[PDB]
This record gives sequence, C-alpha cells and structure tokens, in this order.
Amino acid sequence: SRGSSAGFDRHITIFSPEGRLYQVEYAFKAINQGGLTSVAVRGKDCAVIVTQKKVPDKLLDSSTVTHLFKITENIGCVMTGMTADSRSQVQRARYEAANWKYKYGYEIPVDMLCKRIADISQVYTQNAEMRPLGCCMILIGIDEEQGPQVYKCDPAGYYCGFKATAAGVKQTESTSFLEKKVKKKFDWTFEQTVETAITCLSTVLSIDFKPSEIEVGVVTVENPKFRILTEAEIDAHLVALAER
Amino acid sequence: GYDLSASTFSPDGRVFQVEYAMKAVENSSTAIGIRCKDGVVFGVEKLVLSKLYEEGSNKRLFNVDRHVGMAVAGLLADARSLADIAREEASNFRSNFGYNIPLKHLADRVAMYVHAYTLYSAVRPFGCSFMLGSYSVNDGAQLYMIDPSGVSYGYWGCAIGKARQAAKTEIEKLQMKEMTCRDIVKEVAKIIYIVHDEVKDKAFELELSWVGELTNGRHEIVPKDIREEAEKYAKESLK
Amino acid sequence: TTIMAVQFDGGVVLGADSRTTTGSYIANRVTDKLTPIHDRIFCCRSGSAADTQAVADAVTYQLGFHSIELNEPPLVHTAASLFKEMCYRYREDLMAGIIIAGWDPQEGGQVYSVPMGGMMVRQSFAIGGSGSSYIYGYVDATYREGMTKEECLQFTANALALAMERDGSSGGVIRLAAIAESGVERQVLLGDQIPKFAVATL
Amino acid sequence: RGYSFSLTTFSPSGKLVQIEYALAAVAGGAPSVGIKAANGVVLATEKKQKSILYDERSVHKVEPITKHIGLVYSGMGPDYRVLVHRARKLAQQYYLVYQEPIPTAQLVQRVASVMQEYTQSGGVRPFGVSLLICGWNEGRPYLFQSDPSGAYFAWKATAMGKNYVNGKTFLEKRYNEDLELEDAIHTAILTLKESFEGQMTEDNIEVGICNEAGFRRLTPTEVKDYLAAI
Amino acid sequence: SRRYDSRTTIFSPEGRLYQVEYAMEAIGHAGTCLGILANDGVLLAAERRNIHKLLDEVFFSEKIYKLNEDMACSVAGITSDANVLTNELRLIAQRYLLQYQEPIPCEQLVTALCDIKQAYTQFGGKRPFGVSLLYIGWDKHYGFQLYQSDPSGNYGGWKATCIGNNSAAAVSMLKQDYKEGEMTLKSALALAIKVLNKTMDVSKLSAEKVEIATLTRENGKTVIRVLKQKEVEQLIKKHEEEEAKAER
Amino acid sequence: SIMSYNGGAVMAMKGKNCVAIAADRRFGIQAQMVTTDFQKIFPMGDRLYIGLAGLATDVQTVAQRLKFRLNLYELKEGRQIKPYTLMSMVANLLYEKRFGPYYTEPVIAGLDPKTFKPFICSLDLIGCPMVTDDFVVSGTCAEQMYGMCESLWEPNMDPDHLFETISQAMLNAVDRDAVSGMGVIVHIIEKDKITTRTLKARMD
Amino acid sequence: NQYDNDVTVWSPQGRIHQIEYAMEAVKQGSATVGLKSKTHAVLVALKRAQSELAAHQKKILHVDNHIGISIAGLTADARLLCNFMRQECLDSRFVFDRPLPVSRLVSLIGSKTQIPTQRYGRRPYGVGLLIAGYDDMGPHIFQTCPSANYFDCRAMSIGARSQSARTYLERHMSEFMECNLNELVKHGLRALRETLPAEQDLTTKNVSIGIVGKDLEFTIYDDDDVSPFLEGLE
Amino acid sequence: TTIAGVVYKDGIVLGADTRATEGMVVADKNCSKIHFISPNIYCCGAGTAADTDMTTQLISSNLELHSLSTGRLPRVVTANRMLKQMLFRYQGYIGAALVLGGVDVTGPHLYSIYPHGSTDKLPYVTMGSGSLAAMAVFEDKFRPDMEEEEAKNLVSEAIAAGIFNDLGSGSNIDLCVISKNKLDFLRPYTVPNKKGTRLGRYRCEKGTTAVLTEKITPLE
Ligand SMILES: [Cl-]
Ligand SMILES: [Cl-]
Ligand SMILES: [Cl-]
Ligand SMILES: [Cl-]
Ligand SMILES: [Cl-]
Ligand SMILES: [Cl-]
Ligand SMILES: [Cl-]
Ligand SMILES: [Cl-]
Ligand SMILES: [Cl-]
Ligand SMILES: [Cl-]
Ligand SMILES: [Cl-]
Ligand SMILES: [Cl-]
Ligand SMILES: [Cl-]
Ligand SMILES: [Cl-]
Ligand SMILES: [Cl-]
Ligand SMILES: [Cl-]
Ligand SMILES: [Cl-]
Ligand SMILES: [Cl-]
Ligand SMILES: [Cl-]
Ligand SMILES: [Cl-]
Ligand SMILES: [Cl-]
Ligand SMILES: [K+]
Ligand SMILES: [K+]
Ligand SMILES: [Mg+2]
Ligand SMILES: [Mg+2]
Ligand SMILES: [Mg+2]
Repeated sequence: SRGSSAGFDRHITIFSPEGRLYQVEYAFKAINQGGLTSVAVRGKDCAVIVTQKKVPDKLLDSSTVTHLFKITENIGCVMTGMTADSRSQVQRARYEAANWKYKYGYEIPVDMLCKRIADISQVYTQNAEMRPLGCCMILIGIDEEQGPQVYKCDPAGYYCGFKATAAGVKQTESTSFLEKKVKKKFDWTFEQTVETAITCLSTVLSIDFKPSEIEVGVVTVENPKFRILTEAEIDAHLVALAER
Repeated sequence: GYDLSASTFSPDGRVFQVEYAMKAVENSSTAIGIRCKDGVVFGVEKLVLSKLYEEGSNKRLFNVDRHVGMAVAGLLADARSLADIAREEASNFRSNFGYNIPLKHLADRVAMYVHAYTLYSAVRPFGCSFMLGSYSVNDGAQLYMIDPSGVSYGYWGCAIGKARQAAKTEIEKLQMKEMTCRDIVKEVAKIIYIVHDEVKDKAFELELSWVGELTNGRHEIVPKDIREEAEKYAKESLK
Repeated sequence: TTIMAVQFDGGVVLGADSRTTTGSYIANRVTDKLTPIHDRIFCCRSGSAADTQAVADAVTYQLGFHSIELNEPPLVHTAASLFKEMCYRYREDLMAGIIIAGWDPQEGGQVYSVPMGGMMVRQSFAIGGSGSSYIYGYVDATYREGMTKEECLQFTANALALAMERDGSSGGVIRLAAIAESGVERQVLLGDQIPKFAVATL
Repeated sequence: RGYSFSLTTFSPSGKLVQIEYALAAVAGGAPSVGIKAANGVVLATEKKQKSILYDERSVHKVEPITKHIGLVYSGMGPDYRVLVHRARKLAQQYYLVYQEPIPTAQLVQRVASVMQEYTQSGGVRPFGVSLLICGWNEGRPYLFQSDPSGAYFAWKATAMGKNYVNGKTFLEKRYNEDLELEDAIHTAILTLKESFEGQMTEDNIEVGICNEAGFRRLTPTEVKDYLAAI
Repeated sequence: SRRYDSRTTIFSPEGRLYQVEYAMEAIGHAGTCLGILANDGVLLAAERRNIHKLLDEVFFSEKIYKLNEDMACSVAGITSDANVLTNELRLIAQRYLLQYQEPIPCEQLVTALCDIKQAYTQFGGKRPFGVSLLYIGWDKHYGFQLYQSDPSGNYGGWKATCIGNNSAAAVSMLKQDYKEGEMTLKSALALAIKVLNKTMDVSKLSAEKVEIATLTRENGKTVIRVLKQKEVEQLIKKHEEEEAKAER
Repeated sequence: SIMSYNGGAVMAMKGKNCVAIAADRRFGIQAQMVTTDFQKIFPMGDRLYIGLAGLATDVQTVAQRLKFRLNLYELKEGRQIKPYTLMSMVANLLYEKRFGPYYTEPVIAGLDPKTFKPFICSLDLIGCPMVTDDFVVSGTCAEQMYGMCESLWEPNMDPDHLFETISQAMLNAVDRDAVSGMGVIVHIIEKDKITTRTLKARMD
Repeated sequence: NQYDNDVTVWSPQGRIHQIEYAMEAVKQGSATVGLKSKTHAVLVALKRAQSELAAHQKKILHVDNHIGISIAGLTADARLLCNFMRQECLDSRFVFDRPLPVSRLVSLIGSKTQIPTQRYGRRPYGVGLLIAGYDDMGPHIFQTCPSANYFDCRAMSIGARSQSARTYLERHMSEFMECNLNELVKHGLRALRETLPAEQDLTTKNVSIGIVGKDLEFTIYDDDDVSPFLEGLE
Repeated sequence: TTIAGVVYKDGIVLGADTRATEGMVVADKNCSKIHFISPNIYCCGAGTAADTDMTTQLISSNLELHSLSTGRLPRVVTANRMLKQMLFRYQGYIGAALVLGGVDVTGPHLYSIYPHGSTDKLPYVTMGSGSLAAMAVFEDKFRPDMEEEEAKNLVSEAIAAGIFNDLGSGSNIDLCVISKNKLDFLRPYTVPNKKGTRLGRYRCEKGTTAVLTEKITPLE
C-alpha cells in the first residue's frame, strides 16, 4: 500500500492492492487535458452554467464551438473534458430523457437523468473491455417542488446535487471560492447567481473576460426552458460587474 | 506499456492509440477546404507514387450525398470505409425522415461512429481525418472536419495532413467570406502548390471539388478546364 | 369519425368530431381527436383508437428526439414522413387514417393525408374518417382557393357539422385548432354553436 | 464483445486476491454501523461530505428496498447503486410470484448471489462494497452484512468501513440483548463519533430504522434531536 | 483479449491444472469438516468459523445444507461458491424427482454436480469453484452413504473422511479408531468429537465452535437433524470424562 | 369440451379449526371407465392439500411441477409454505401458460403451519385465485356441487359434521353426473391429524 | 515490437506492422504483370514449381466473362477473395442482368478487405491481385493490396523482383494504348522476363497468360497454348 | 362486472360490484375488483379476471420500482402509459378493461383503459357488462365538482344499476375514495344483496354416511 500495483491494475479496471481503480483515476486526469474550467450555480430563482469558450484558431466557425448542450427543452448541460466522449454522453442523455418521457408520460427529473448517466458510467468502471469516458457532465433544470437544480456526474459514476460546483482545470480553486462565498450568505444560498458564476471563473483564471470568451446557459423558475445567452446579453453582465 | 489499446488510459489521462492514429493522418499529404460566400471548395495534394497509375487513381475526394462532399487524409482504406458509413447515414436519413440530411447532423453522426472506435481493445481507431462540405439556399455553405478521436467542428477554412500549419497560414490571408467559389478554386490550387515540397516528394496531382450556388447545391468535381486554369495560376504565382 | 384540415396563407385549420364508438355504443362523446405531435404540428386521428394513439405517441417520441438533435423546429413534412413510415410498414396490423397538419418556418402551413395503407400526399385540404363520405360533394362545391383563417374555420365547422348529422359514427362536439407562426389556438363548438341546417319537412 | 475469462482467480496460496482488494476498498470507505435492538434495527453512516456546497438531501446512502427492508454500505458508492437497484428488482420479482414481501434473509441470499457472480463471471471485477441490510418479518428484526465475495452473515451489531475493528470492540462493550431501539440509535451514533473527525451535524450522518411499522430514513430534524445528547 | 486472459483452463507442463490445485489450497485452510458412516446412520461434524460474540444466529446451521428429503451436505472452502453449488444440487435433485418420481440416488447427485465442476476445469476460461463437499444420505440401492468431492470434479465414497483444516491428521485418527462394519451413530459421534478435539489445536473445544448433523432412518422415512447445543456439550463432557479413564 | 374428456370432481370445505377436501375416484376416457382409484388430491404439506379436476394428464403434470417448485421453496426458505402462498405459487405457475393453459382448475385446502387457521381456495385454469370462507368446487358437476353445498354447509362445523356435509355434498352431486364418481375419497385436516376415508358410493 | 502482433495496434509512427507484414507475403510471391491497350487487358504470370516433377501453381483465375485475376501471396486467401468476387459478379447479373462494372467490384474488394484490419483477432488478407477486366468504360487493370487499398493502373507488376517489371513497363507504357493484342502480350512477357535470373527463360511450363477485351471473354492460356505468344519474342 | 369512477371536487371515487362468474354461474360472491396500484392510485378491473389481476399487479410492482428510484409519489399518467403500452403490445389478447383513478402532484385524474390499449381521460367512466346501466346513472345525475358524499352516492347508485340490471353483476358495492389527504378503501360499502335464510335443517349426524375405509395419521 501507498501507491502499490500488481498485475494489470494500471491497464484495466481491476482493484489495486489498496482497493483503488487506477484507470478511473486516470479518466479524471483526462478531463483536464482539454485545458478548460466550467462553473455552475443555483439560487432560489435560477440555475446557471458558465464555461470558457476558447477559439485559438481564427479559421474555426466559432458558432460551432460550444460546451453547452440542450438535453430536453427544460434541461441544459455543460460538458468538461474530452470532447468526443462528451458528445457521446450528451447523445445518451438526450436518448435517456426522450425514452423516459415516452414510457412514463412526464419529463425526466434532473436528478434522475444525472443518476442514469452516472449508472451507465459505473458499468465502465467494472467491466474490463472498455475505458471510462474522460468527461464530466453538469446538468441544470427546475424541479417543480425543489426549485432550480445543479447536478454533476463523473467518470467514477459518482453524482451529486449542489448549491454550486465546478469542473476541469480549476475545479479546486472554484470550489474554494464558492465555499467561501456561501458561508457569508444567509441560509447558505446564492442570490446573484449569474454574477457569482462569472466572478468565480474570472478569479480562478485571472482573466476579466470579453463576451466572446465565455458561454452562459440558464433555467429559471419563471422561464424553465433552457436558454443560451447571446454575446450582448453576456456583455451586459460583464459591464454591470465592471461598474461598482 | 500504456499505449497498446484504446481502452487504456495512460497515467496522464491520454489515449495513445488515438494519438497514434492521428500520426497516420499527419504523415499524409495535405488536403484543404475553404468555405466562401456561395459554397465550399476542396483541394488535395495527391501524391503520385508510381507513374504506372492512371490519372484519378486513389481519389481523396468523394460524393457522400448529392449535396455533400468529403475530403480525406490518412490511411485511405479507413477513409473509404468512412465514406461508406457517411453514405449509408445520408441514405438512411432520407428514407426515415424524407429529406436531405443537414450537414451538421451528418457530421455529428459519422463523428459518433468514429468515436465508437476509441473506447475498446476490440477495435482500433480510424487512421483518417476528413472534411464534409455542402451548400443550400436555406443552410448556406458549411464545412466541417472530423478527426480520429471523433471531434467535429465547423470551419471557414481547414487543412489536414502534413503541411496543415503552412496551409492554414496561407488560408488566413484570404477574405473568404466575401469571395465566390470560382475565385476560391484558384486560391486553393495556389495554396496546395505553396505547401507542396517539390524536393522531398516529386509528383502530385491536384484534385479539386466543389459544392455551391454555381453547382446548384450538388457536390461535383471541378471541371477539367477550370482545374487546369487554376493550376496554371498557382504555378505562375509560385515563380 | 370525421376529420378535416385546411391550408391558408400562414397556417392551417384542423377539426374533428368527438364521437368514439364500440359497435353502436358511444364510449366517449367528447373525444379529443386532434393530438399535438410538436409545438406547431398536429395529427387528426381516425380508425382504431388503440392504433392511432400508439402510432401518435411513437411519432411524438421520434420527432421530439430528432428536433433536439437538430436544434431546430421540425418540418411538417418530417412529421408526415414518420407517420407514413410507420403506417406503411405496419399497414397489415393497423387501422389508422391520419391527417398531419401544421406550420414550419420553411414551408408554412401544410396538410398531409396518410390514409389507410400508408401512402402520403400533400393536399390543400383533406378529409377522412367514416363521416367523410357524406361531405365530399359539399367540400368540392364549397372550397375556394385563398380562404382566410376565419373562412377556413367556418368551412371546417360546417363540413364537420353536416358529416356529424348524417354519420351515426360521428357526433358530439366539434374540436377546432388553428396553427400559425404565432402558435396554436384551440376551441370547441358545442350545442347551439354547431352550425345548423334544417331537416327538410313537407 | 465482452471478455469471457475470469478476472478473479486463485493465487498459489489459495487466495482470491481481487476479492481481498475489494475488501480493502470497503475498509477505506466511510464508516457504517448497524445495531439490532430487541424491537428494531438501526443503520447509521457517516457522509464523507466535504463542502457546504453539497446538497446533502440529493443522494442517500441509507436506502429503502421494500416497505420492510433497507440497506447501507461502506466502500464504493456507484457499485452500491447497482446492488440497490438489483435488490429492489429481486424483491419485486419475489412479490409477484408469492404475493408476500420477501423475507429479509431471502433478499440477502439473492443479493449475495449477485455479488458472487462478479467474482467469477467473465470480464468483470468484484463489487467494492459491503452491505448492511436490515428488515423485519416473522414479527422479528434482522441485521445482515453481505461482503464482496458474496458471503453473508447475520449480526446483532457490527461496523464496517474505516476504523471498523475498533467500532466492533466499541459495540461488544456496549450492546445488550434486551436493548430498545431508541437507545440503540444513540449507541449507533456514538459508535460513529468514535471515528468521526469534524463535528457531527444532522447533515453529515444518515440514519435509517426498521421495526414492525417498516423501514424508513430518519429525517434531518429527528437526527438533530438524537444529536443534542451527543 | 489475449494479454489479460490468465488462462484458467489450460495444462501446465507436468500435466497439471494449477487453478484446481490452488483452489485445493484454499480448502485446506477452511474449517475442518468430517463425515462418519455407521450401521444405523451417518453424520457430519464441522468447525464453525462464524464464532464472533456479536454474530446473531438465525439459520439452523452455518455449513450443513439439506439437499432433498434423503440427503445433506457440508462444505469447506469459499462460502459464496458453496451457496451456488448447493443451490445447484437441490435443483438437480428436484429435476430427477420430477422426471422419475423417486429420490435421486446419492451417487447420482454427486456425479451430476462433479460433471459441472469438471467442465469448469476444461473449458470456459473461468476460475473453478473453491469448494470441497461431504455428502451424507440414504437411498434404496446402497443404504447409508458418505461421499466427498473436490474442485477437480473428482469424488469418492468413504466410510469416514475429512476435508479442510488439518485433514491429514484427522484421517490418521480415523484410520486408527474407525471399526469397519461395527460403528454405531453413538460411537461415530464419540469419534467425531475425539477427532475435532485433536484437530482444532487453536484451541480448547466448545459447543459454540462445532456443528453436528445426523442422518438416520425412522419408520421408512429419512430424518436429518442438527444437534442442539445441549447435546453437543453432553458429548464433549463425555469425551472429557473418557480421557480421565485413559491411564488407569 | 376438453374439461370433460376425463370427467371428475373436487371440492373443499371449511369448518371451525379444520378443513375438508374430497374427490371422485374415476379415471375415464369419454364414456369408458379405465380405473377406479385415480388420485386427484395431493399433499403439499402436513396440513395442506391440493385437489385437481380436469384433464388427467394436466392434473398429474400440475401436481408434479408444483411439487418441484414447492420443494425448492421449502429448502431455500426456512419453512413450510403458508396456504395463501401456495395459492400464489400455483397462480403464477398456471398464468405462465396463459396462452396454452393446463386444463385443470385446482382447489386448495389446509391449515396455516404456524397458526392452524383454516384456508380454502380455488383457481381457474389460468390462475385467477378465489378465496372463500365456506367452500369451493371444481369439475364436470360444479352446478350439482354448488347446489349441495349451498343447501347443506353451515359455519363453524366440528370435524364430524364437516365430514358428513362434504361427503353428502359429493355423493349426491356426482350421482347426477355421468362422468364423475366411481367412488369418493375425503381427507379431513385437523391440527393434530389427518383422517382419510373412502365412502360407500355408487359404481355406475 | 509490442506493436507488431495485432492488426489493431497502431505504432507510435502511425503504422500498422501486421498490414506491412501481410504485404511481404505478396512481395515474396512469384511475379505477375498486368497491362492494357485501348481494346484489351492482359495478365501474364510466372508459375513457381515446387519440385522438377510438379505442374506449376495456378496464378490466373476466371472471375466472370469480363473479369479475371492474377494472384500473389497466400493462395488460400487468393481463393477466398476470388470466390467473393465471383459471387459479387453473379449477384449483379442475377439482379440487373448486366456485368458488374470492374471499378465497382474493386470497391467491394476494398471494403471487404478493410474490415479485418480494424478488429482484434482478425488479420489482413495476405494476397495481392492484378485484376484485368473489360466493361463500358473499356479495359482495366486494377491492383489490390493487403492494406485494402487499390489502384487503377496503366500497367502493373507485383511479386518477387517486380521492380524490374515495373521499370520495363514505365519505359514502354506510352506505346501500350495503340498496341494490337500480340504486341501487348509480347510487352507483358518482356516485362515478366526482366524478373528472371539471367540464366533462365520463359517457357511453356512457367508462363500463364490471361486476356479479355472488346471481342473476347476472359480466357486463360497455359502450357502448349502459350507457345504462339512465346515464339517471335523476336 | 360493473366498475366505474368519477372525478369530484377534491378527488376520485372508484366503484365496483363483487360478482365473478364462470359461464352463467356465480363462482365468487365477493371478489375484489378495486386493485392497489400505488398508495395514491387504484384501478378497477373488468374482463378476464386472471388478466386484470396480473396486469394491475405487474404495473403496481413496476411503479413501486419507479417511485423507489425517483423518491416521489407516482403519477396517474405513468400508470396509464405503462398499462396501455403493455395492452397494446398484446393486441387485445390480455382481456383487461380498467378504470384507473388517482391523485398526484397535478391533482385528480381518471382514465378508462381498453384491452387493445386505447385510453380515454374523462371525468366519469364505466366498464364491464354493467357499464351502460352505470353510465345511464352518470349521464342523468353527474355534476362537475361534487362534494365527497354526493360523489360516493352517485358512484354507488351507478354500481347498483349494474348490479340489478346486468346478470353479470351482483352482490356488494365496494368504493375507493382518493383525495390529496385521504384514502378510504370501503370494502364493502354496501351489501344490497343477501342470501335468504334456510327453513329446514340437514344437520346429518355421525354415521349417516357409510364408510368403506378409514386411516388416521397423527401429526406433530
Ligand atoms: Cl414522448
Ligand atoms: Cl450571491
Ligand atoms: Cl491533420
Ligand atoms: Cl381516440
Ligand atoms: Cl383512410
Ligand atoms: Cl382517413
Ligand atoms: Cl373512422
Ligand atoms: Cl358523440
Ligand atoms: Cl474473451
Ligand atoms: Cl433503483
Ligand atoms: Cl414488497
Ligand atoms: Cl425512507
Ligand atoms: Cl425432496
Ligand atoms: Cl427427493
Ligand atoms: Cl415447472
Ligand atoms: Cl505467389
Ligand atoms: Cl500460400
Ligand atoms: Cl497500400
Ligand atoms: Cl510486390
Ligand atoms: Cl398517456
Ligand atoms: Cl365484464
Ligand atoms: K473498464
Ligand atoms: K351522428
Ligand atoms: Mg356419476
Ligand atoms: Mg355406468
Ligand atoms: Mg391491432
């Protein structure tokens, strides 16, 4: 023990002598290969997802570079990590939701959709012949009783609902920033939710964004349909922040 | 070693088999696509490895639907197989939904197929990158590129293969948003001649195709007379 | 059953009676036969209620999924094509006569018939169900190219009322829907709101 | 296709080391405790709950299988969710045939059998969890553990996860046969406090109880109340 | 995938099957389990490993399993594996009964299970079951019977035997005390206790630490009973009284 | 009718702390009697019996396949099956053949193995259960049986009165049915014993 | 090395050693030549004889009235592929009542032979073909490889010492289009003859010829039937 | 069989008779036709008895798995979809004709479900051989937004109509009342039919039945 290894325990998902799954651990490192960080925050009225948008190449059609995805009309997501893996997972999520509605006659709850994707990821941690997906999914939606929801699932098949969370390169620093900010807040709950998200991202990256360098997605209690902010909309938040 | 299977991550979170497949594309000669005002133009530096081969042998430009061209780099047998997958996907879409597959959806579907070959010891990743181009009045000009990992993005201009960077830097000089397909073909040819290493690889054929307002949204080979004029312009421009 | 739809400049009007029968028992007198398949695409159902409900649910699933993937509203033509594929493929195990109508940004208001057997044809206006027999002459004589929305609504309500008077297997209330870029407007004509045409006494 | 060979095999010395190594994942898991009182059963577990950012109510470690049976675990959470789902499905399969709720022991046997499969069947590793399963049937409480090999054991009281050896000796010197359920809840929470670290709140432990009326999680407010004494 | 396949079902260079051997090492470390045949019956006696103070005691035994009306078994080795095999034994015995409308003869049930064990050593690429079993029974062809099987799919009939911890020592003591054709259930019981007393040398023998089942015939019916703790202490008492006689 | 190819009749009846189950003894093929000692009532526990009328081959198959399942259950579970649970097991066995059923319609009679409470039920051929507090009947003379039971049965009968009632209900019912009879067997089930009798009965 | 045993394992240079190794099976086969004019497509093959008393291995195979092949590499793989081609041709005549166009058949070969290069536990085909055909687009010579790539050729040679045959063919290929049939087969023979050790010669025992064209279904010439073509190598 | 349901101001009232027949004989005088689906959802069944029992049990079990998973009270639409999709698949060979009622987060809902898989969502419905008698009562007397006791009166009247006018129906009236706050499973609600009493006695004394053979087997 302390980093020990036997047999094929670094190549396939079998247990190491401490009871670790190295291949799963390595899938978490794959999430950072992309170089990106995402933040998600929930208040009483809305839930928001913010991620970096990096378009290094001028020759890209930047309208096709996104990590924000509509899963259903009412469920949005931000993907962090290996892009093709992410897209696959988005497709599976879309399929699971559509299937749920066909079978059960009501929209899949965000928590259930997150659980389902996490359960599918679990299988890759126990069966030897395929790798985990090197990506992480953050879901937002409005639940009719519990309000705005933020859920995250990961390549180990863990999942959880959150007040706020993050993913990718600056996840730890985002988590620190968000913790420090909720403790301050009465009944431990975020109120300025889009500002917290952008501010968190800007602090941990040290950037001060242009409106073309982030993407923002939202769901609200008054407007549950998932919506992607335009550049001008995002600019209005950037300018409102810059002015105090 | 951590680089033998697409179902094994390295300790840093890489999938080396996918990276190795990318190296096969990167050893290949260069293909480019450019989207412009009224369509998309493709060009390939098609190395001729024997004089015994016919003109046109080992095409790297394919029709995958009547409105969709495909331009490839990498292992050619893998690319052709992907062209068959693309064809089947476009065909099935028409049968099921009753209209021509939108470019983006076709790109996303074939990309997921490519992606499926990056998860498993049972199969290997495709050793090819490919561009898809189309044009319609409703959707305009669209150019997508898909790599061995299964990532898919849209482009104004794109290049794949061994002189990729040199090609991109030449493509960046064009104001392609304001140019027509007829103007762009010449510039495609020009750029293939620029990035071609006449010392290291001796003989090539220029392959050109396009889809745009001028072909009524059909992907077609550039006519012979227009290709020859574009070559002559590229060659004289090299001077 | 009697079902109908009519195209106008900018949208469509759909209608149906509300009678469901087992033999000559009325098992539902206020049936809703106009079922939403997407935001601006409806189908009018006739034939087996089990069949048309199962088929409509399935198409709703397929179209919704397709629509999310494309990130665009779906084509009316696509909805009709999905009905057709399923109605044709399973023509030996289904009794379904469908009209698909709606609006999309590309082609505007559109009406498609998918009658039993699973052919598909676009029409200016369409009728179906058992009661349609009794209104071919009426719709043939009354239809005019270029009717407004309000005229399409009246023409529909009249046609359906006439069918309903004569067809034992049609009746109850008239359900109407108009579909356009702005949305879907539904209403019910009941009792004295149904158009009335005297019995011809001596 | 799927790998068709076993990933767990005998070592020369007769050990199934993948199952041992699964047990090491269990031992490193968060602590869980179960105590069988005279009139009921309590299951209690520590939440490995970092951050105030977690919504503690969003996922549960103490879970209902049926009206009369519930579970907790130590080890790998996602593996546990698999077994919770199968246990539920097993219970319903039984109910459809027999029209009687599955006896706790029968439910344990069928779940344990699934865990055994994953020690032999092709291309899979064992589950990295041990389960504590409580129930009430034939007018009487039951507490069982099921381990990654598929072995199961009936306990009066036990502990699993981090620091379980100590937890077990803490319960030896504290459990009595004639103990009531409410006292048992108190002693279960004290057993967690032996290895806690961090100050206990009603949000970072989870408690389930089982008696004649059925299985249920205690609510945050009920847990808060038991915590005042501790 | 050829790289990861540990090849459980192949020969080694001396014509050995390593897994089978290794599984046999697992068994040799498990709880001692003996079987003794008498004129009026057959018995099983086993070391309990479920002995911690906080255990609950909910079934009628730990390692003795009823197979059908006329047969029981005990096991030494991987418990979960034993649960699979004993479930399969019960199935086989009901399949027979369904088909022929008479109880499966003892040797036929053993052989059917042993054929499953054998398959696992020859094809399918899986680890064998890490279980040895002792089977006790009555049938109308050979009366009272005792069988032993191991992970090779091999089995044999015995008048007395032992599997599990200290087997070799237990068999020696059996070889010496067992009276072929002259044992009763009462003297087999005494002998079982004598043997466990020597072979549980970690440490001083107690009723909480052993399980004994008897198989007898009463009025044309097989009776299979697990002795209560009162009876087990009495036999332990009697053996300890007996060793007081041992010198004078 | 498939159900009358063999003829036959079974019934069960509840008394105070006891139950009774009875059957005719004929095995015949349409008009032809083949034997007069054909078993239709089978033990499923010390205090739990199942009676099957209908097609003789399915009477035997169901009894046998049921025993298979029950024996496995009892070995796996601690214990003797409860009457209500036996019913459910049988229902599930019959409904598996929903679209090609066994042609048999059983009655069950017993006492709960722990409480000794009386239980009786019957099922149709696809496994629909019916529990009653008085009697159940199944076979080619069900009308006749109903008429006798409705008229004679009373609540809370002692074992002797239960035996006379079920005996008179069977004998008189089968004597109006060409394809049932050739003897009657009756089991009375009590906490501490089973009493098995064959009745003096018409043999035509 | 760790990279050369599985067709599914890319090397760090972007190569697949199992496919390269399969191509060595063709390089070690006996040489064959294929060439075309405006009107005919010809195959010429050297047959290797095991002993001095063995017949000489068949190199040239009939596929359909309009298509024949020459092979180099594993003979069993050659037959498997040849049987696939035959069946594809029969299918097309059954369905459409017309010959399968040659370029389409070669496409089908590429697609069929690519599949095992991408699946674990499968292997490439260890054979290369020269394909002579005649259809509405005139005569063809195609070449197929274990890599599943294929080529449309003015002329070609594969097999042992085929470099020499390729050189000869480049030297004279501007003459081929206008050649009458005798001339064209003579060219095929002269090219093939360059592959031989200097002692040795083309004989009726070692040469096999296949010809198809506008007037002529795919026909194989062996033994005494090659003599007309061998005399007047003047 | 006569089964029915109504939507009232605060909930659902379901109703059923208690006769089962085999041919034109009464097999059960007291069978239970109002089947549990979930704590907030019940379903009356008519048609082939084993099919109604088995269908409702299966869906109830799948719904319990669903609700265990979601942690939420199930929806009536979900039971409706699951029933109708299964019945459709079987093409009418599962002869279950159902009245499904409950109260969920969206309030009260009532559906009729036919063997071939069609469903109708309506404020009152009837099914079974007695369904026209019960429907006549509803058409004549139903009002929207009845109070609990009025709704229970109307449903029992409607079941009574089937009991007395349909040879397939009889014996008792069972009701189930479901609201946001309450589940009242009223079995029996009314017992409008009773066996007349017996005028003569046939208490046949020991020895009346002649016995050929006897075996007593003592038990533990
Ligand atoms: Cl849907
Ligand atoms: Cl805030
Ligand atoms: Cl590239
Ligand atoms: Cl309908
Ligand atoms: Cl029609
Ligand atoms: Cl129609
Ligand atoms: Cl109709
Ligand atoms: Cl009506
Ligand atoms: Cl395998
Ligand atoms: Cl679950
Ligand atoms: Cl349950
Ligand atoms: Cl709970
Ligand atoms: Cl048995
Ligand atoms: Cl037996
Ligand atoms: Cl069976
Ligand atoms: Cl060769
Ligand atoms: Cl060979
Ligand atoms: Cl090649
Ligand atoms: Cl070569
Ligand atoms: Cl629905
Ligand atoms: Cl009915
Ligand atoms: K894996
Ligand atoms: K009418
Ligand atoms: Mg008779
Ligand atoms: Mg007679
Ligand atoms: Mg049908």
